Amino acid sequence: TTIMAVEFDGGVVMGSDSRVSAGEAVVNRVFDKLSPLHERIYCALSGSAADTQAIADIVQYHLELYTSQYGTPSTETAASVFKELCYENKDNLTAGIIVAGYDDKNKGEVYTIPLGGSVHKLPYAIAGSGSTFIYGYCDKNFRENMSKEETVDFIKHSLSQAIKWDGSSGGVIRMVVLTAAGVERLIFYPDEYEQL
Amino acid sequence: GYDRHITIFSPEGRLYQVEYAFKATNQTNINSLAVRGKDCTVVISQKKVPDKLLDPTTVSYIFCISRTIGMVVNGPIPDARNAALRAKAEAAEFRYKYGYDMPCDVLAKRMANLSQIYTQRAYMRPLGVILTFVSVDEELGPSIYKTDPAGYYVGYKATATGPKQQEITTNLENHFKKSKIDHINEESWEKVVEFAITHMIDALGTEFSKNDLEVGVATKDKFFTLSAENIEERLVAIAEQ
Amino acid sequence: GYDRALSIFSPDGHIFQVEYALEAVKRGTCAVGVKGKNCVVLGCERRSTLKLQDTRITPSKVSKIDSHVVLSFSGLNADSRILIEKARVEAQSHRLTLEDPVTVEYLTRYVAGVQQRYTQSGGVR
Amino acid sequence: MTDRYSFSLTTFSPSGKLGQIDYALTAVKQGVTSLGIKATNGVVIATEKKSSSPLAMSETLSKVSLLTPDIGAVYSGMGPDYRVLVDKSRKVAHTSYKRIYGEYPPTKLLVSEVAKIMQEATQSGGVRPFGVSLLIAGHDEFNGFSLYQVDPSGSYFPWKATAIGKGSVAAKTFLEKRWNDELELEDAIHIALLTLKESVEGEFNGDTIELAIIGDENPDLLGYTGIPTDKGPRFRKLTSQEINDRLEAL
Amino acid sequence: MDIILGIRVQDSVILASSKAVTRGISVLKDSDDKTRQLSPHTLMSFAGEAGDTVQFAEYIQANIQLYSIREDYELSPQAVSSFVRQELAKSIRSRRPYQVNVLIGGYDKKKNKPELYQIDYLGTKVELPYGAHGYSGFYTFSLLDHHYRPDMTTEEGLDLLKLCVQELEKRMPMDFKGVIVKIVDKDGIRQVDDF
Amino acid sequence: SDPSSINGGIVVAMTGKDCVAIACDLRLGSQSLGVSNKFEKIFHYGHVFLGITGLATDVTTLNEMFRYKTNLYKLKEERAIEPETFTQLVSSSLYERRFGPYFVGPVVAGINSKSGKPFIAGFDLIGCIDEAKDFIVSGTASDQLFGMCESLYEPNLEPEDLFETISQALLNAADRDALSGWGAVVYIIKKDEVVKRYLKMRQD
Amino acid sequence: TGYDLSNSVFSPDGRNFQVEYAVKAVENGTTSIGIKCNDGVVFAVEKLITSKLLVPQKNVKIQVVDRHIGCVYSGLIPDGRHLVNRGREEAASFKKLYKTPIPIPAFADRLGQYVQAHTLYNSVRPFGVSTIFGGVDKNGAHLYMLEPSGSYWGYKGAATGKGRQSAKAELEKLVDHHPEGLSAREAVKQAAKIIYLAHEDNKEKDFELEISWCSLSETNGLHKFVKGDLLQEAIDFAQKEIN
Amino acid sequence: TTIVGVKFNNGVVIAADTRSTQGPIVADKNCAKLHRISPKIWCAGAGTAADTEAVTQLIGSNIELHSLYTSREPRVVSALQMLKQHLFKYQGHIGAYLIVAGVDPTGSHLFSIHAHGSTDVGYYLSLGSGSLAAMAVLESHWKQDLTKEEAIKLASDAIQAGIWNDLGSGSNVDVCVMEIGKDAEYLRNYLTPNVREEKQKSYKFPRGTTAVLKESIVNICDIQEE
Amino acid sequence: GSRRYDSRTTIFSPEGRLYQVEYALESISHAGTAIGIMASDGIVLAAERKVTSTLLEQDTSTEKLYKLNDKIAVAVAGLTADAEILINTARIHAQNYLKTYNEDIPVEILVRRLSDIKQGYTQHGGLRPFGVSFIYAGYDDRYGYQLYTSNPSGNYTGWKAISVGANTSAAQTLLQMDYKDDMKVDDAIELALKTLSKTTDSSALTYDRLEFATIRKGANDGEVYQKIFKPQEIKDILVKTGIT
Ligand SMILES: [Cl-]
Ligand SMILES: [Cl-]
Ligand SMILES: [Cl-]
Ligand SMILES: [Mg+2]
Ligand SMILES: [Mg+2]
Ligand SMILES: [Mg+2]
Repeated sequence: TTIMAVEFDGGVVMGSDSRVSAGEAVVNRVFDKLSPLHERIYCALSGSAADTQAIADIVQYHLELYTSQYGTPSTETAASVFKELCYENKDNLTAGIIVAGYDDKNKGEVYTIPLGGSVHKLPYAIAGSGSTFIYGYCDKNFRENMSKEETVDFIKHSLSQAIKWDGSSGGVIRMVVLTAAGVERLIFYPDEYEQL
Repeated sequence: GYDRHITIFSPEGRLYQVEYAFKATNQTNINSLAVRGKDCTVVISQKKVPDKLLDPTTVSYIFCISRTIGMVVNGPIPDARNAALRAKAEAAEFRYKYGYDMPCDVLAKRMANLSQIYTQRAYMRPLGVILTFVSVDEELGPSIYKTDPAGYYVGYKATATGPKQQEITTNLENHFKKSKIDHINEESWEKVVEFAITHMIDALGTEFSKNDLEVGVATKDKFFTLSAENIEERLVAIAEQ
Repeated sequence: GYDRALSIFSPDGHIFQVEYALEAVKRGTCAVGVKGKNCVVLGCERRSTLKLQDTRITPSKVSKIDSHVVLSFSGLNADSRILIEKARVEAQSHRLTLEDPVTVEYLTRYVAGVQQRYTQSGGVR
Repeated sequence: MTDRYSFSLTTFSPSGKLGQIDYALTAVKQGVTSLGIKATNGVVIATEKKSSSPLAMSETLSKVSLLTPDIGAVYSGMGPDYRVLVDKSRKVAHTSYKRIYGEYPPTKLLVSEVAKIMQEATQSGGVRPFGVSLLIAGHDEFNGFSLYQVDPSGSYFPWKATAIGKGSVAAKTFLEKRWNDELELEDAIHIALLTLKESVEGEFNGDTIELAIIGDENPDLLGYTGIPTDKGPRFRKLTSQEINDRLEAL
Repeated sequence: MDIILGIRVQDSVILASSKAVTRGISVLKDSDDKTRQLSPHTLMSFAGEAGDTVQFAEYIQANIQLYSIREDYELSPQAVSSFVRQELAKSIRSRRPYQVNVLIGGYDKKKNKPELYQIDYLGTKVELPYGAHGYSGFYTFSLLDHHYRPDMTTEEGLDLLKLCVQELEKRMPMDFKGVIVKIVDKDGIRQVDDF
Repeated sequence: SDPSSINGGIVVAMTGKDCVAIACDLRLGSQSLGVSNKFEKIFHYGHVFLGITGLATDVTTLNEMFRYKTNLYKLKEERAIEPETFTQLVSSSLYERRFGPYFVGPVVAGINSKSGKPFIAGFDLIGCIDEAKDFIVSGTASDQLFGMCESLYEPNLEPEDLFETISQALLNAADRDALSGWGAVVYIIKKDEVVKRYLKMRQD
Repeated sequence: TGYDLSNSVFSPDGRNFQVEYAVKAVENGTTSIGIKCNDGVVFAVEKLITSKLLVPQKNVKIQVVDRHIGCVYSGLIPDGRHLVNRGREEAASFKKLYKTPIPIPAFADRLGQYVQAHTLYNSVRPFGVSTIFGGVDKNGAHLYMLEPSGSYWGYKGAATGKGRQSAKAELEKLVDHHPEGLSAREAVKQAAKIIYLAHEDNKEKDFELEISWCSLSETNGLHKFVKGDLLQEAIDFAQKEIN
Repeated sequence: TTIVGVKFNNGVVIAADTRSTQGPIVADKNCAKLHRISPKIWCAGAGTAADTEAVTQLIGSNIELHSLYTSREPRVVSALQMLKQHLFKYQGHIGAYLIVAGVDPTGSHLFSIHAHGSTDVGYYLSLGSGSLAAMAVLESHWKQDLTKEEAIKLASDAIQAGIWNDLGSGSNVDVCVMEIGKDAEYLRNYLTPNVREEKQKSYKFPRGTTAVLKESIVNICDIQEE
Repeated sequence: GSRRYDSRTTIFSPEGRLYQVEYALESISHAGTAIGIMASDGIVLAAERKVTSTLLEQDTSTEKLYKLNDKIAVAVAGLTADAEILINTARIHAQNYLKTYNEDIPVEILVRRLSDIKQGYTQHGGLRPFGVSFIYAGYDDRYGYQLYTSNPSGNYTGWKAISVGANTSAAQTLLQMDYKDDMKVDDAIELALKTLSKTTDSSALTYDRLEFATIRKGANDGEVYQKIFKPQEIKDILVKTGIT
């Protein structure tokens, strides 16, 4: 799996591949790995499909019940709920989660929660099997305060390379753009990103 | 005479604790009204801030249960908030377990079942509140479902609750006897709120300022409450015709 | 669970529920015990208000707790069965652990202990 | 907190009366009239939809409820007590039968289970009895068509025809004169509508009357085709139009 | 494990049980009675895991003695065997199962018939004319199959049992230090003190 | 070690014209040792017949359990349980022990008293139902029985012809299994008469 | 009658007399007030000096919850402490799960639901305290008052105890004369005056003034006790106004 | 086992093979793998046969109760959520792999679910030992805007691939078509391309061939009167 | 607290009587009369249904006579709902005993257990007792044909002939007058019906107001048969004995 979130001027952009593998067999080649928990808070899931989907459902429920009582939760609050589940159940879980959200006060924020159940707030995060091949590329190419177009190109080029080298990654590149304007969904097909 | 203290049958086959819980319902001296449009459900409630030391923004008997469902309460605020918190927990749990938003009438039934238990189990007292649940349901459309301390609930074309409910009920009855339809034949929710306020003024025989009313509006995929300025714009439109 | 204190002291220092339990015994059919030099005899009254009774199957007033010990009673017949059952279990429990049948005193002390426990336990008469 | 009412709230009085059960039966007596009539080829259960307000949508309040595809229930007394009993009756049909035997319970055994729940509320700690009498009509392969009454005590009796609540005494006398062992379902519906008219004051039409039947299998209401043995539910709720059609031949 | 044999003849059941108790390296005892009287006309021999054998036997004995007092009535051998089977069948799916095998030799006073029941630690019950547990059957069943007749006298039963023990003493590697023999008939339970 | 093949033994059930047949060997053993030649594996609760192979202690336990349950069923229902219903009870009963199961291969046979329709069914140890029209097989020689039944069986056999087919299917299957044989019983079941026949077979 | 002997029992009025009796215990207690200022809240309380043997400034009545919420109450002091102990557990669990410190309206309901829970059963007694509390969150300043019934509202000013009528009148003047708002430092001075004016209902024994405050500019949105020079300045201002 | 689900214009079609196997031995030559959760929500199961059957009856039971409680026709997303939360709780110890398909007031839906509690969404899905054979056919012939008659053919073609090429699959093809605003039509043995040929010989024995020791009448009747 | 509303169901009166047991017995005295008569060759159970209706479905109705197993039946007097709770418990006990010992439960062991359950509700729990009295008609191979009764106190006694419910005083005097030890089932059937006919509060005894049952060794050879009489069979025996 190849997934990544990037902080930019307008807000934050999340990207992912669309491949679900069982050994060598691609079970689903057009899976949507970008799941919303709130209107402008999304999560990218890596590790056990069962474990990650189960936790995502619980966090979504917690943020819904939070919203009914206390109003819109912070991206920090959403990341905290994930960490609580992942940390307390670290012996029975295999989940690596990137949380990307947009407040109007905090603007764009990215949090990563690795296997251990620790939390790291970063300008950008990479995770999944494909991420290991683009640590060099992403570190050299990432800038702070990029435009929407620049950030889309950065993620497209990054996940392109990670798909090229990782057998566990492939299919379409789905992206979600979180801004003040709202939520925009983008898809990029092999014929587009392969020739980059 | 301990058959009057706990929820056991009197020789007449009556539950006095349930009947006295109904009387607690009118302790606030507030009247609420709910009507249905074509695309919307509107609920209006009297707002009384008797103390000048109170923060008037915090004084509310209308609750946002879920994104789709709104709830107005007739009764004391402690029992109102008790019912509000439970309704919010039940709506959230429903979505998690069954993977779709809890319908207005299903929540009404669930809260009514909870109320029924308090009329049968001795250790739990009834809540002295009448809960009016409003939404635009994705299957049934505009929906009004009301619950009471007896554990009774039913769907309504329109409804009124409070000390002067009969005056408001008869007023609404007479209008639907003329129109011969189950709703307010109006496109915009603004004009359905203007109808609701107009018919409460006619029924109670009292004029309202922007701070004397509290309005909740249910549309497709959200319930919201109007600000004082949103109500003022409504009151101006009523006066200008 | 039902925890109500039914057996309680009164201002004069009496436990009425224990004293009213003795009034039930007073009502029960007469039982007598006489020990000779080399035997004990247990005599029991059968009220003749009940004829058309089947004496083969009707619960007998004297019960064997073990092969060497017997128990007779006066008072509530239903209550006596619970004391007899507990006594019979304890008799077999004693044989199992001590590798010796109960003494008459030990079996009495056990039954008397059960009766006492039901005079300062919550939710029991 | 904790439910510290662990003792019976229903107890025998010196005269041998269980006060709370008697008072529960008094609540049933005040309740709106409901009746049941058994025919050779079906059963009919009926009641009045006593609308609390004209603004209220009385269609959303179901006094006649499906328990299983072949069993229906109506009541007289406290509506809320009935609604929770219907929820318990539907669940116990699954948990204590269908999940074991892979088929819906026969009428008498579901009635037995509902009766047990109502008996326990008469003896269990810190509860009052249910303030309802139920009329349960059903069909099963080996017993055929049956009609049962269940009282607050938990006692149940099988009936050819009966009525409960407000005008039960008068309604039962009316049913005794009309009932025979050769009635067809349509004849029983006709007698049901005649009997119910006596105990109704105001409007008498399909919108104010709630009537359901246990009759022939309805393959149109099954929702799927392909399995011959599955032929659909025997319970069917008559529409507002279907009632009004039979009120012209009244 | 230890040898426990049983043979049901015309008018009695005979149970033979080894006297040896071995704890690894040394034979600690050579006079151990591997049996308990459950009721006046019912005897149970046992063999299995150390401690569990006696603990189970005495537990059963206590329960049958309790029933005898409560009802003032001796349970039929069949009824006693069914109770024992259920207790072993319950035991196998427990946190720590009893590894105990039993023979139940009883004389039914109602039917006037001897009865022998063989139950293993799993709760596998069978009514047999002659039975054994462990390796005892492997050496003895060929002799019993050949010589056994249902109308045998107690004396003939004891003679066939002597031939079985002789074959065990010849071909078994372990010294089981002879057997205690007990007869169950209409008159109750007695021990053959010379064997 | 394998619980399902300690004691050994087989059951087979077949459908004929207005009749069913169920048959079983009589062997109970401790692996190589033959213990009993009278261990019947077919029980009946009214007109419904149940054959059980596998671990003998579970065979006895389940028989006692289904006698218990069908006796309570009759008292409450006021009628004898039917084969179709009893099948669902066996399935339910086995699956509630999903993670601690009875090591058995049950086989239901019987005629519905109302429809008169012949019925057979088989189960795995956790209660998955196999409702075959033709035949059901179970035990340590199930492969052998499948082989015999697949070739010997033809539909709509008369009761006395079905007896010969099921008898030859059991006998020859048992004679190719070390842990089966030592006698055999065959039940021929019609709507209101059941005949039970003990077969003469080799005792090795 | 007998409706007032058991908690959670509705009278034929539809009243819970046991709750109304709990209010009597509150009305019997010392005066406590709250003032909502421009960027925070001020809390003040009357402490009756029963004896000279009382160590001055030691028997602290105002309690902190988390680091941003102040709580003061009138009535049975132990009941107030029990409620604040629960409040601290609620605030701890909220921050544990959601990371952010509990918002004031969110915290208000946590106390509200708990107090309301002690009016549902006859196995518990209602709280014999009215609690004035509040502080600064992400949405600015909030002041709340919570009665034994579980009823609470947001306030511009709040008062409870024996001298509540006197206090309320003084609070109402400040609301009218300052529509644009009151500064944190002004609110501390006004709080001192109102407690001194409200002491006329408890004039038998002399008292000790205790003030606390949360202000975005003055305390960085944390709850702090008014000590030393700032407390003496407020006492001086208060003493000047009564003379 | 070969199971497929295919989305079309106005609904969804589910298909499965008819073979049940005890390892290499075929237990039932005409098994039914198409189970009903609710009237218009059908699913097909691979893995542990007892588990798939049991897990559908439990959720199917709770769905029926939920439908009666809410006065609403049951939804696929409800069955989905209830199945995955049940299976996840048991951490894959319930070996149920299901393709869930159906129509409800929301529209037509097609999901898959694995034993550990993960779920998949698609226009075409396959499951079981013959899933690769079936998915090859689906990936070759699937297009957008399939008609009901094209979807049945594609689903049937995908099962056949499994039947012929996978040893774990065989015999006939079962199909269920769930179209919006219609009753779900269950087509048991839709295709039967594996009928056993006539044997060369009859193995009906002469009567009295088997040796008998004892005959006796079995009493299946109750205790009689008089 | 909750103590205020506690009736205290398990306390002695100053005279040493259990209030609730005595009041439950008062309840049972208004229930339809049930009679059991034990003969040398079987047992009879006869019971009167309480003021019925013409619209009651009698052939599918059961309020008095219940089957516990193939050898033991009970006649009920009191709250029918309470009885069914105890009957279902007794049925399970009979099956527990059969599973354990692989023998049918002796009659007295079943009667003692149900009686021990009733006793429990009088000594602990704070619940109301079961307003039920049972007549147990049963057979086993130890004591043969046995009649017992149990009442809400949990006290049980054995009988040759006994009545429970309404007019037991009148009924017991009539049975005590006409009963003999060498009596047969056919004679006992007549006595049972003649007694109900004289003690009934109804104008006349008819088939629709009766439940009837016999336990006979009138089963082909060495076994026992229970017979719950059908409406038409009760009508026939009423004509045979010359009551209608
Ligand atoms: Cl809200
Ligand atoms: Cl509910
Ligand atoms: Cl698989
Ligand atoms: Mg209550
Ligand atoms: Mg062989
Ligand atoms: Mg051999």
